[PDB]
Amino acid sequence: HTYDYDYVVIGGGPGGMASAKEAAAHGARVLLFDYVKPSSQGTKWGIGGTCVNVGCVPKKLMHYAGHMGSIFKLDSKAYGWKFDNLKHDWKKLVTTVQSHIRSLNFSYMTGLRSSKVKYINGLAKLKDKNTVSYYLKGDLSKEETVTGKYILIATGCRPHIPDDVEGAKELSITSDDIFSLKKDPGKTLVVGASYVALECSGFLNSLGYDVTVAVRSIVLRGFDQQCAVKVKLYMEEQGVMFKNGILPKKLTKMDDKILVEFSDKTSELYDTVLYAIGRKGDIDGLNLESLNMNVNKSNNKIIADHLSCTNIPSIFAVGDVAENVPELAPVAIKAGEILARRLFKDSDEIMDYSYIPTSIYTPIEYGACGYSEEKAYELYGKSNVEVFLQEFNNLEISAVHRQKHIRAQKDEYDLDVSSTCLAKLVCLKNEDNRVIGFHYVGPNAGEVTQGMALALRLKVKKKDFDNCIGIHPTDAESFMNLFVTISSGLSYAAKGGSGGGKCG
Amino acid sequence: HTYDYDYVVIGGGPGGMASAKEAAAHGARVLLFDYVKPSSQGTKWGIGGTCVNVGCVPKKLMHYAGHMGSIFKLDSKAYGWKFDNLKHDWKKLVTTVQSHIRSLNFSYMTGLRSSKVKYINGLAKLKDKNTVSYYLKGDLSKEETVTGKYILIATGCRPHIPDDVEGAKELSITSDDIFSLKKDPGKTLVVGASYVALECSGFLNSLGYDVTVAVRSIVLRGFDQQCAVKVKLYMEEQGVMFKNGILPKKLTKMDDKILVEFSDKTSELYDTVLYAIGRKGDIDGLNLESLNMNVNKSNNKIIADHLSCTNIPSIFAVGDVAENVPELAPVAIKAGEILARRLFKDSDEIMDYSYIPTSIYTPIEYGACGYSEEKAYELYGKSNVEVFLQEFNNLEISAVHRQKHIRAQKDEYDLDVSSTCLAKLVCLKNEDNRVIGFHYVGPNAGEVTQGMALALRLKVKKKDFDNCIGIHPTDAESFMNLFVTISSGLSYAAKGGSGGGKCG
Amino acid sequence: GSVKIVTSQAEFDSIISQNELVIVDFFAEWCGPSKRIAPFYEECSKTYTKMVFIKVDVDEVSEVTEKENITSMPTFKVYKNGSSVDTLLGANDSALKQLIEKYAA
Amino acid sequence: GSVKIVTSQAEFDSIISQNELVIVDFFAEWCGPSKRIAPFYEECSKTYTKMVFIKVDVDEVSEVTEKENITSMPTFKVYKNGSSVDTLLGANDSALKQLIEKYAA
Ligand SMILES: Cc1cc2nc3c(=O)[nH]c(=O)nc-3n(C[C@H](O)[C@H](O)[C@H](O)COP(=O)(O)OP(=O)(O)OC[C@H]3O[C@@H](n4cnc5c(N)ncnc54)[C@H](O)[C@@H]3O)c2cc1C
Ligand SMILES: Cc1cc2nc3c(=O)[nH]c(=O)nc-3n(C[C@H](O)[C@H](O)[C@H](O)COP(=O)(O)OP(=O)(O)OC[C@H]3O[C@@H](n4cnc5c(N)ncnc54)[C@H](O)[C@@H]3O)c2cc1C
Repeated sequence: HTYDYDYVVIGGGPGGMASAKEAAAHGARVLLFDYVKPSSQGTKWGIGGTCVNVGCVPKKLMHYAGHMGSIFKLDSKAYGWKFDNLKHDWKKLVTTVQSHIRSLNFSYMTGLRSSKVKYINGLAKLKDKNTVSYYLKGDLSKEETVTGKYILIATGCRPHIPDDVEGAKELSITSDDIFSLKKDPGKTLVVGASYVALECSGFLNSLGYDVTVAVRSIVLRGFDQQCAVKVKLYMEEQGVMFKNGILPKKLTKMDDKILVEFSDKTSELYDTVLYAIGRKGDIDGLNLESLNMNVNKSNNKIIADHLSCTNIPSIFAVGDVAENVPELAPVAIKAGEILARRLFKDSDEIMDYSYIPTSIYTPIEYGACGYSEEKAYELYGKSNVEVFLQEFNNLEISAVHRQKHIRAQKDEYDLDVSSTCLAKLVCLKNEDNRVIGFHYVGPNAGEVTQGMALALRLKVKKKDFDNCIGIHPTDAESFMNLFVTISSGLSYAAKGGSGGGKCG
Repeated sequence: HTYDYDYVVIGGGPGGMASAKEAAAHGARVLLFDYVKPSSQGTKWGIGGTCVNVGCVPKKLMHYAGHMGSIFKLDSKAYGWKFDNLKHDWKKLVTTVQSHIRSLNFSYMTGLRSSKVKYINGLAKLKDKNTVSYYLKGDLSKEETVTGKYILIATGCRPHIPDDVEGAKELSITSDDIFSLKKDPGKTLVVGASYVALECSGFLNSLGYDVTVAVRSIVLRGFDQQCAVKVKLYMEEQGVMFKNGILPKKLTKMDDKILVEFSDKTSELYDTVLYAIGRKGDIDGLNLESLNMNVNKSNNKIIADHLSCTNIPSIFAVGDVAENVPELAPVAIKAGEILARRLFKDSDEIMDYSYIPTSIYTPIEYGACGYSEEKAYELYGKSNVEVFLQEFNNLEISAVHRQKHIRAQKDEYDLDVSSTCLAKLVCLKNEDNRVIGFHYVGPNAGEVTQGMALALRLKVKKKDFDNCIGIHPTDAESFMNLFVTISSGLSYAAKGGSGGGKCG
Repeated sequence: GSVKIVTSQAEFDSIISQNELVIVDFFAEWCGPSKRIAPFYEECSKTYTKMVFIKVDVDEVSEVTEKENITSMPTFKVYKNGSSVDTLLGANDSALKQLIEKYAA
Repeated sequence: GSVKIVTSQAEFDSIISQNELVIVDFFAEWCGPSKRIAPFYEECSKTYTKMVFIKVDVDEVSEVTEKENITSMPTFKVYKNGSSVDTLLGANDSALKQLIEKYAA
């Protein structure tokens, strides 16, 4: 048989672009499609997928904006800085963020061109197990078609706004909208408690907005909960309010504001409602029905195996749209690359999804790698795992003696903030204390965790941490003298500081 | 034989305190002496040694002060923050820093007491191979004496001001003085190019002072020089001036200012001269002559072997005062603790000085662990080591498009700053690319390097870095896709950004 | 009556032994919380005259602290003829008031 | 004469082929340096009339850029009857002026 291309890929995000460029560098003739269907509110953007335009990159940028603000308001006076009339301009932040996104759009495009990948800005679906139909620039007037030996689906995900909430789909924004919004966010309700909800609440609050979070149940489901509470508490003590167990039941457009009726029958007025409860695979307009490709219909994700194969032998899926794969850009890149090598370089490396490091950018950050405490217990038995841990205060913040925001003040004496950091290692007693879980809450968690994720990958034992010299004064060195265990019962609370309204 | 104590230790810094507390916890009766002989300018402080009072702790605190300032001046406007009349108050900074040091003084003292260590604030020397003479509160009226089965010398180091420079010892301050100074530092000349010189120049500059650094030959002597130049260049592009190859020859007191005659015969007026050329072991008033204990007289450091033994079988040395041991607090702690266990717990662990991580806190930080590129060549052969490396820009700073300070502007078009970061791995070709050197220049270097030092300790190979998933968007992840080598000749320069007066 | 600053172990010992009922406030000048409750403690020295009110700077009067086993600030200890009988920790005014009436209302 | 914005590949092709001597300024709205030199380039369109001055937004007119091999901004290319003969990169006014007099003084 003969085809127009050796590799046609649907989606120009981290995974699609990475797989295309690897495939090309091994001789494959490659075609890639990317098209951005507008969001609930009509927001659109350039090439690069979720990560560059409406995810990791702009999220990190505004986190910086917010973190900066917290430094001004909480710490600067203590360190000797004086200033007048501190105000934040949202419009300027957005334009600084979009300018940068637009520069990455260009660069990702010229990179495809350098690697000899043909890119077409067109909406795509498949007509056949080796055929893809498309529509230049969204325009459904002319369907054109192309064939490929192998098809890769890498369309990723979009945010889900629930059906059972009146006015939700119509009035609320999502992560697709927040980073380019034309109006100041103002009084904002964020609905959800995933890392995306908490990260947007966080920077919006630090930026100066009144921010409320609606949490059915718990925060950061899936993640180690001691750390989750630590993050939650820190946000609370800076201003953000958590409506626990109380979700919106109805939204009504009401001039330049939105009224939200809650499941406890209360009601309140907001400038912005931001839905961030989850994301579904973007799969609907792909015509996968007409190939009988099995997909998990709750997720809306493609069921692909450990080689990125669907049940159709010539079509593959990687990244956010494949079920059971972590929604992290570097993960979609590795899988896209490994796939390309397996298809066009006779490689036999298979993608390893274990011990994938993660890092959440809340106003106090959380990085992890491996099992939570709770899960290591279930999987291995509580009597068979050691948890070494330690709360402590960051040096720089410690010296400021920050105070709780009023809303977190129990009585007029509850002033000092809680300890800022936590370091926790989860270990397998019966394997010489092999560390099978790493958790760190504190500043710069992404930076701290990377090297540690590498150590976990090398099967590091607790003794190896103890024998490594720590770098002083640093947040990370806390891991290198971590001797208080959960089983021992001894206090793991912050030693010293003006904690608890007493210097000790 | 019988003694008053099983362990008498001279010095209350990281090493002496750590060794004392371990020894105590294993049954030893322990006595510890600490006394602070005032500095060239009469500065004194509490217990804890160099680290807590006039080293790592206050240095990190003011680095924060400065870093903060750089954020206000260079980045804040870009991220949407507006303010009026930004000025820094030096007096306030100093009081916030000293309040904190004073709280750590207290806590280090109550810690000794908890561990059952008797502490005497007294000047000490040894009368005998098992006897120590001392003087309560410095007062040389009554010499009292005490005996010990084993003596530990842990007196550390003080800054050296050279003899051959007229007015130097008399007029210039050191690191003992900078963190408590009563006058604004004003126009400051820093002499030396060690990590201490560069760190003080850095924060002082960021704080807003006109700062000049005199360097005979190279900067950050003893460290990887590609990274050294990177740090130097970054400081230059923020305002600090480097008088290369030009040291002071004479200093003359002149009202509230100081005139400095330079070896090129030029001369200039400064508010402060800060000598930071090195540190000598504080050994002189110890009477070690009268035991014939061998010391390296250039260093003024005690010659101790791999077990912390001197040539006198009952006296030991650890920390800054022992020759050939890195002047890092955690290092002095580990050696102090290991010693105590060897003396009082029949342990046979010996202290490992290889692959010790270090991190320098210049306005752009540098962390490293293992061999420099230059040294790995000498030791192993240039054709036998691979250097993978990559310059790149921090995401958050990237989006600001900072501009060079005027003084670093070649022509009126030389505006964009150089690339901010560098990641470099030094590897042994003939050992499956075992990484024997780690170097990272950029923000938060201490936090990045810790985990990576642990990986080096586990004998990580380059392939292990490549198989680890990176955390995005982070500075550290640049290590996990590092494929450009020195030998290949390909460009390792920052890809993209608006440097070189063109974006792309 | 009011609050005085003690500056010697002998003075602390002499004042408590001879005076029967005594409260003492162990403070640190660098201690935020200790400062936070200093005014209120001055107040109680006036109102509740059925007790002696005094202060000890834990850095200045080193010997005293290394004996009463002071490990945090502010620490309040109450005495009877010379022997400690109760001890409170923290800058919670309500707690302190609650403590003083317990032995001096 | 002055500077105009081209918004199609055919228009770019037609204008250069038929007009002989042409300089073109490939810019990006989000590009700092490109903006930095935009005024000065407007100036040269007036002074040096021995050439045609035009602009191309590299994001809008996608097809053009993916052919002239534009990989950074601002990029200046000069043409003769229809064929590129020189090409400059950067926001250095002196360089640009130096370039224009080379072919149009
Ligand atoms: C708010 C938020 C924050 C995040 N933060 C982080 C973070 O800090 N760190 C991190 O590692 N990850 C983060 N992520 C995750 C990251 O964004 C994604 O995991 C990553 O983009 C995955 O790559 P992908 O190839 O699987 O999918 P995508 O990046 O989503 O690529 C999908 C592309 O497919 C397109 N498409 C769909 N249908 C068609 C069609 N018919 N034709 C053509 N194109 C089509 C889409 O428009 C899109 O461009 C974040 C995500 C969100 C939403
Ligand atoms: C400016 C500066 C910045 C630094 N920054 C860092 C950093 O960021 N990170 C890091 O890991 N390290 C840093 N260091 C190094 C670190 O401070 C030292 O390595 C560490 O303190 C060593 O402790 P020590 O036990 O070896 O001796 P010391 O800390 O020097 O303590 C010894 C004590 O002995 C006392 N002494 C001397 N003679 C007598 C005597 N006869 N009687 C009684 N007492 C005596 C001294 O007063 C001193 O208190 C820095 C050093 C300096 C100068």
